[PDB]
Amino acid sequence: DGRGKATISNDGATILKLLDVVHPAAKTLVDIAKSQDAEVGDGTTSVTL
Amino acid sequence: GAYQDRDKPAQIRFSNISAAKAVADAIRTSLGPKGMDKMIQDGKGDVTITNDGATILKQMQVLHPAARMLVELSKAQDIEAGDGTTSVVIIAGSLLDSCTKLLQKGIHPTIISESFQKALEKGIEILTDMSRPVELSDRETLLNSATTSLNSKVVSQYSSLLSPMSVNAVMKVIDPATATSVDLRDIKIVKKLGGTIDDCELVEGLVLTQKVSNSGITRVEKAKIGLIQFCLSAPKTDMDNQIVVSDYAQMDRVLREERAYILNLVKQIKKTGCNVLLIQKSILRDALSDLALHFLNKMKIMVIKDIEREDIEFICKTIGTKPVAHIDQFTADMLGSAELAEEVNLNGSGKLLKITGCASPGKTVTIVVRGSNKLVIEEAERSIHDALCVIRCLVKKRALIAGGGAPEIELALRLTEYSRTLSGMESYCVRAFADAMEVIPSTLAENAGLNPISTVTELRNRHAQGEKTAGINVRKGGISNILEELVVQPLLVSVSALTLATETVRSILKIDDVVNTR
Amino acid sequence: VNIFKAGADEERAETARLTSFIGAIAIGDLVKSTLGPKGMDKILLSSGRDASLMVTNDGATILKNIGVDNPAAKVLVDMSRVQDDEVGDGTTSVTVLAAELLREAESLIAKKIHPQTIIAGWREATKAAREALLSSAVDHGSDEVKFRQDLMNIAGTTLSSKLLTHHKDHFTKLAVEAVLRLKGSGNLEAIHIIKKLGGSLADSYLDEGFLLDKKIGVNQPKRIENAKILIANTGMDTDKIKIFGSRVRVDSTAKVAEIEHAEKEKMKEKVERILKHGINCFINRQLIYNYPEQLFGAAGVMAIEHADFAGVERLALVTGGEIASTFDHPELVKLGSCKLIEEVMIGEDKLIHFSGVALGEACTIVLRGATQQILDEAERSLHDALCVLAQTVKDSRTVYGGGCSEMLMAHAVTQLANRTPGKEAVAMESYAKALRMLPTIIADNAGYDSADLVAQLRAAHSEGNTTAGLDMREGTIGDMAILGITESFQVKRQVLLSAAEAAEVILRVDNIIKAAPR
Amino acid sequence: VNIFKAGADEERAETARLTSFIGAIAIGDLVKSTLGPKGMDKILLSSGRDASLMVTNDGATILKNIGVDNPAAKVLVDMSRVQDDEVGDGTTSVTVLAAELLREAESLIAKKIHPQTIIAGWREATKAAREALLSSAVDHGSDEVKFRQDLMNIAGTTLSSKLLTHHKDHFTKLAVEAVLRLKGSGNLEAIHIIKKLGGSLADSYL
Amino acid sequence: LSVFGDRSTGETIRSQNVMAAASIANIVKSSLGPVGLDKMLVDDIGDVTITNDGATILKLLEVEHPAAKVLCELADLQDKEVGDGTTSVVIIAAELLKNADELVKQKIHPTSVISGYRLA
Amino acid sequence: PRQLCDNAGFDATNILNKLRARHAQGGTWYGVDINNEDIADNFEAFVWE
Amino acid sequence: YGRPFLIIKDQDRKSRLMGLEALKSHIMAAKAVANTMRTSLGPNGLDKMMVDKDGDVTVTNDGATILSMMDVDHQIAKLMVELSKSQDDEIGDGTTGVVVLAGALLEEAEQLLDRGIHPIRIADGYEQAARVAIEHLDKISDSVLVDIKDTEPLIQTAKTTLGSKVVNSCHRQMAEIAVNAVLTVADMERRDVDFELIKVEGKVGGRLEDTKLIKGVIVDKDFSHPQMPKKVEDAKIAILTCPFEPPKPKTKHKLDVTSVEDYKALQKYEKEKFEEMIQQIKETGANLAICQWGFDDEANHLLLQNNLPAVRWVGGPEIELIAIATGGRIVPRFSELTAEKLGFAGLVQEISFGTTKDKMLVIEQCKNSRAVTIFIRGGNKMIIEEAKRSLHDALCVIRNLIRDNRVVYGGGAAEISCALAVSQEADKCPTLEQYAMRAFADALEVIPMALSENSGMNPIQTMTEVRARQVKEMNPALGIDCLHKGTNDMKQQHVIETLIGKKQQISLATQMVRMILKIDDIRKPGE
Amino acid sequence: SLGPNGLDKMMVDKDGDVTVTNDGATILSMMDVDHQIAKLMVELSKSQD
Repeated sequence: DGRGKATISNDGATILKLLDVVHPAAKTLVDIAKSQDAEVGDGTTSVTL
Repeated sequence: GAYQDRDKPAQIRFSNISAAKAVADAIRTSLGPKGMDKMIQDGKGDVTITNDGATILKQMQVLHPAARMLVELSKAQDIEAGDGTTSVVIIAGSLLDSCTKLLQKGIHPTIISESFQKALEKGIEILTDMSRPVELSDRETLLNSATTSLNSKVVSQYSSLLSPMSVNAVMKVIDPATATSVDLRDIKIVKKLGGTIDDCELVEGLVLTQKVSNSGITRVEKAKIGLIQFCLSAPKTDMDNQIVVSDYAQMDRVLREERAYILNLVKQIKKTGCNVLLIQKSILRDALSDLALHFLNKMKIMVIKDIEREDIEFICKTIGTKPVAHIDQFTADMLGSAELAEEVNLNGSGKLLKITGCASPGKTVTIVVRGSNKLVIEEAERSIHDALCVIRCLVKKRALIAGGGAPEIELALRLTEYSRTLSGMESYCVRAFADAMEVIPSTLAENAGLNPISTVTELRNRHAQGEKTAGINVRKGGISNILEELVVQPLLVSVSALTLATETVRSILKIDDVVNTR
Repeated sequence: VNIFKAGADEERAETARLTSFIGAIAIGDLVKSTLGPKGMDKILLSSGRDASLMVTNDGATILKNIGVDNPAAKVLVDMSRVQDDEVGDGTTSVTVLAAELLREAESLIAKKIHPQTIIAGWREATKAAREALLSSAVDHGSDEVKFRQDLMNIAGTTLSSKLLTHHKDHFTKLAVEAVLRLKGSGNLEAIHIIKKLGGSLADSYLDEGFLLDKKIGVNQPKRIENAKILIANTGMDTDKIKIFGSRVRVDSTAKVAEIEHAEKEKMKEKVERILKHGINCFINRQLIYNYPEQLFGAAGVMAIEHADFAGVERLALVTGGEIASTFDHPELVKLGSCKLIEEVMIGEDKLIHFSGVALGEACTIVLRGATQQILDEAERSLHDALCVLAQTVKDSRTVYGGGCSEMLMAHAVTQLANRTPGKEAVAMESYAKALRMLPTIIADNAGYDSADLVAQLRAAHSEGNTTAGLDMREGTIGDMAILGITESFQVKRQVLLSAAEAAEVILRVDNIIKAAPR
Repeated sequence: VNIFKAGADEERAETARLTSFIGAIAIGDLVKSTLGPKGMDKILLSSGRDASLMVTNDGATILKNIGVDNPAAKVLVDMSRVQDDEVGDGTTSVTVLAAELLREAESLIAKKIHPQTIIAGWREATKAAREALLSSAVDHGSDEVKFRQDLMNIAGTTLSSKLLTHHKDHFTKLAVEAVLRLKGSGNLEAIHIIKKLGGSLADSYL
Repeated sequence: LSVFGDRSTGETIRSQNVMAAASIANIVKSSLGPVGLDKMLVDDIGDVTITNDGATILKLLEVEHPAAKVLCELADLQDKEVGDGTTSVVIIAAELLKNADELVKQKIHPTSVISGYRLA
Repeated sequence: PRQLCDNAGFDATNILNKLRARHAQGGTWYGVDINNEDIADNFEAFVWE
Repeated sequence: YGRPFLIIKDQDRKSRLMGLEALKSHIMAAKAVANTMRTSLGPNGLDKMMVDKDGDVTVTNDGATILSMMDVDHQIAKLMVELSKSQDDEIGDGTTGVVVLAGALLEEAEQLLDRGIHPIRIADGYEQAARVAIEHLDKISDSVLVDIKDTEPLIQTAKTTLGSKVVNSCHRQMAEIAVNAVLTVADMERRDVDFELIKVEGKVGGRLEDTKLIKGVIVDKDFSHPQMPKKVEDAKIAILTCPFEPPKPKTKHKLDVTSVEDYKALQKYEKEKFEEMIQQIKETGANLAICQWGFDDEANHLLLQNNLPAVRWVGGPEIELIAIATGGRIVPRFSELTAEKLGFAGLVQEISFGTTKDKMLVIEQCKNSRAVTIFIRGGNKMIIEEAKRSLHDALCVIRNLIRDNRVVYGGGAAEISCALAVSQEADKCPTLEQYAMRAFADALEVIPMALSENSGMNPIQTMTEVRARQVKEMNPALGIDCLHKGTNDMKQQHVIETLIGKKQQISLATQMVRMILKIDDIRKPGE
Repeated sequence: SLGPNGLDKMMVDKDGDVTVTNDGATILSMMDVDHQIAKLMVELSKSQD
């Protein structure tokens, strides 16, 4: 973060949550990850692709 | 034991190594049949594409000193070979990588160099052993050598056409007998924007980028050529001169007489029977007169002004026609003759002068470049130029080696056991030294996208009895007989590369500090 | 109270002392690494010159290009430069030696003895030393065997410090033969030192004759045998005129027309005057117009123009020809004669070969190698290496190096330190001890344990083995006469003398004052 | 490649040694002048405290009041403050002694012997010296006449470095009587020190 | 490690060049075919220029990216060669670039791409 | 799978060309093996989702 | 089409490095940390000095402290920083080299990357190599379970663990100091020990040898009243929380005095209460009292009035240290205290430890006590601080030894056999993990080279001989003659180390470097 | 700076040039004073020398 607290991640949804998007349509993609992460987890990775 | 107080040198050394490795690894991408050309935009704003590393490096605005020597290093390799500038640097850096390896291995750098001095002596010996002596007259092997050089840059597009153009040109300019080191500048390159790289041309004759001065004379048959140095205008002395007018008949007498002077001038020229005029720059003073052109065009004589003093030897080397600087000397005895000469019309209107056929065949020759991209034309000739260079390099030594990294893996293999033979810490250095050569084949499979470690070791494993002829194939994407793939390079190429690197890194080791200056 | 303008300084005798010493110590320790047969070499880079940078081993150049503000240091930098113009290397030694003086002298400042004494005793101490050195010199006159034998011994000693050290034997002959070619003339300018990239360092050599880096004229003979040579400074391209600047004023163009012609005849006959010498080779430092050259070409006589005075010196030296003018009395002027002139191509350029030369007076060394800086510093190495070499001819007396002799001096002072009794004896100790530090530094950069060796080396000299020296390839005491580790007496004399003075001035000051910089 | 935050440093084993060493030497030579029966004293002034200033001979106070950046020197300042807690003066001696220890140690670095060995010999060299030092000790138990006679002698030795030296005899009795007042109690807080202007130094008394 | 500039490699510039090319296509994609609609440029001060021919359009347009100039350079030669196809030609190349990169965009070897492209 | 072979650095096309072809008839659960770098019944390989 | 667009705010200042270039970049950073730490290992090693932001300084050899003090900016470095912190509180020293293990592995790891080799396998093999190491290591591991009452295996181990620290001046004593300390406070029935039972106490002054563990507790408090006698022989002890004042019910409470007699009785009670508890303690038969909280100056004298010294304003943890060391209890009330709850000890005496300072109080308890303190004296504050950590760490390994009584002679022999043990497998490896094997094995080799380099000897001439002997002989007891003793039998040299120390160490390292290999891309915000 | 046992000075010129000497006039000659009476001494010695 801009705070300096580093954060590693393998789950993209987590990475995406870190990746503070400014484009709107992309945030939808980011939202999907949360849903799928709230549903089933990794492959959220895939879900984006 | 002895204690080391200072570490400023060691770290300073490491700094250079890290720089060098970074540099070589950056260049590493571009090499070999799978080499990938790069592009730079100048701070002044110029843009360049390039596949040859030397030109990359001469484009490189390197801040750190060490690679600047490496940059300098390649230029000598370029002034020596032309490709492997690609290969040589990755060799250079790879050495330092292992040279780094030995550094925390605590071995004093001095012994390393001598070990490397020994290490090179074996290799140059080995390379002599493996090479293939070949007389110069075998056109195809030259051709085999050619495309081997050529299938490293973009010109691979029309390689099959480009390679013969190159070799034939060499044959026409060389003496196939003395086996000397004939200069390339006797070969002319013509960067003509537009056209197709396929439409790049050889000229067994003379071509001048400049344009005619006659409106009406365009093509000439059985041309008798004349190259003149002394200007054709109002006679103006080196020292101060001036016509003084104080009387009546001065006007026309002056007025008439200049033309008369000009008239006899042209009159003698026509009296000589020449029909094509060559005029140099006379920027110090008057050039050809407009009036004379009126006469010469009235005399219906082909004419060209503004000929560069630098080209004049080449042209008379080309046309076999000594120039003239005084009227009396201007004589048909010196008058050159050509079967035909004229100005071609390309680029829609990018018009160019051609002179085909000369009764006196000069050894020199010119080369035409056509093609769409302006930058691609420049890169093409670079590839063409180096194509000439390697041939000349091959002209230097009638010995041949397969390209495609096989010599290197042989060497490291051959070094591997000889290192085993040699005792002392030097073995590790040579052990490392051989491991440096290990990089290049690995690079190939990288640019081949193939499993390098599996391949190259298998390349070693085969090469334990799969000697220099065999190696990794690009086209099939495996390991095969490279000789049977007709991918062959002259001995000196890697020799120069190997030799040049060796001295430099030795000089690299002797460094201990850099002091910022005024 | 404020006295000077702002930006002006006044440091009195403690701050003044220290800062003078601090930078001096910085000067020494910055450069100690570079001398010693196992020494290093430094890299110097421009602030901004597109990184005009120089790897350098010779401290003088290292001193030359470093910008230092410590005025006392600038004294030393100039001090070495004098020595550099004296002997070239040992700038390495001299400066660092003078430093330990300063470092150790400062210790006695802590001992708080009036420096006026320090001047006296060292001056006395020096007086013994130089005499002691003088007592140790060795001559070799008509003993050409041993003379030439030792002569090469001197070179390698000087040479076994620079990057070329791996090929000492090679260049030893080079410098030897070239220096002998000077026939007792000391003019290094009689040797040109041509550098060009390409080739290994080992490939560099000295021609049997002479070479030139200029262009042939129009299609004159490229190769000439049993050549008759002429040299002039009379300009041709700059048409010979009458300096005052007379006008030429004429009513009619006919008058100027014939005058242009008249100049032509004036020009033409001048050549025929040249030709009356029956000479097939002519040269000039002037640029020469092509029209006379055509007359020379009309003669089938080759000539080269515009080769600067220095080479002209070389040519006259190598060929015995007398550079001339107006050529009025061919019998009163001696031409130059050589067996052969031919055009040979090196690296990328054709160079002008002079085979079978009349006089070996002039010479030129081929430099093939790896790096501009490598070639540059290799150049730097030899010029000094010749520089000592000529003085060796100039003064054919020698001393053994390898630190031993310096120890002999120190021991001699060590004895006279006792005949002193007084405060000076301490300075006697100081002075002698400082000298002993030098070989210690050499043993330092060789990485062997200095401490015992100097102590042992002191023992044998204190015993009296004046020839026992130091091993640089194994690190121990040894017989320099067996090992030929010798150098010019004059060198180390200036070494001692200059540092002694350098010591004097640095101590005598007790206040620095800087004006406000503009 | 940059690693730390801006304004952070990393000096290794030449720069680290160098700057460390000069500071210690500066510290020593800053304090050498003050010791000795013919010793001198310095002035230390607050930057601004209405110029709270103290002319001083006892270096620990001088060491206390100096702001130093060299941490090794800052190490040394800690060193003396302990010593002042113990014996008060000789901080003088300790301070300069270590620096010259250091200065010469640098010469061994100039002599280029590994510091680890440099440690070993000194530790051993320390070990014997104190042993010999102890062997040189001289006790004085019940020998009150010599004891008291020696007792005053120690003070004057200590006293013959501060400004009271021109009156070493006077205060000699002062503290001697003062100390004899303690009946073996080690609590100096039992002694009060009233100070007030007026009168000569000799006029000061118990 | 170069002063006064970094570098970009691999997909980054690869993708970047595609964006450059496609943009130029989108610059002129509306000026072609019997229904082509002409382009026009307010210069900087009102000396405008309506035109549908790309070579003029490209020539009159400031460009900074290299490869775009190449197409910009390329068209003029065709202008020096044909006169139209300015309706077409540049659109062809970048599209030929477009799909070509896409194969590369997975892994595909460019020189492998070239040969068939040459064959094409 | 294409991403996999990229993240495995494999010639996914040849694998894919093998993949689809072998997936014409020969068995449903054939799929990428990282270590064998090619097709396998990941199901019997217990790659189960 | 082509035109600028925003995906993340500050997209300009969102820099990003990906893949191999980032990979090596981290490797470059890693080596710096490695080269930062190399000198810090071993008896011949040399320790570092850190400078605090508030201008303070610290010299130390414990790399955990070194990094804890270190302020980096590179993120991976912080991972290394906490990494060592994770190792230290896990085991202790060895941190002297823990990171050095990692980066050299990473340094050579890049060599595989320079061979284009994918990190995932590189992650794979090294872990397998790690498992290889431990099962080899514990096989050749010695044990001190087989030992009798472990008096001087530990002393050697303590001696070993202190040879890396500057307190090595008299470390033999401190080796004894700790071992007594730990054995007293250990629960063999548990294989654990709480460090709270240990009271570190270092006061500057005196020599290092003046450092002295105290079978008891020392108090940084003097007497409640100055006239109270400094020494006390008997140790009938009272441990109190309720400060010696009128009790006040902490619910909002207040009295509402009205009449004269209202004033007097309270005034009467005011003293009467003090006599009560003064009587109360007196009836308990204690000899000494101690209170956590305040006193009234009045009853204090009254408490002095009955020759019952007490201590006021005693910090919490210590009071129980007093209580348990005395075996004593903590009573909050005057009435409810009885003699049974009273503490007893051997001796209590305040010490005027400082020549010019206020004093300290020590309790020389003479019975058994599960808590104990160590008193440190010495010449420098940082020297105290170095000692504490060094002393603190030495405790842990013995505690660590308590958990596992099987150790190995240190000095570099241990892992040396492993790489050889690793290497022997590398022939039966098969493929590219085969390269992975020798890589890590080659990676492991550095630690002895660190030693001998810090020993100033030829690192390689040393270990090459060292291997061959451990190649020629089967004894895995030949390390580095660190103190220049011609015997490589470190077992006889007694340089020993717990199995776990290395065992956790490298095992820890493997997982970290696995993540280190695991990452490729970073998006750094512009500062 | 006076006398055989005297000890002399080193001056630094505005343009970075240096000079070591004992001649007091020259000493004052290189000196850049600002105080007026000081200049009188400078010329004083100069006139004297």
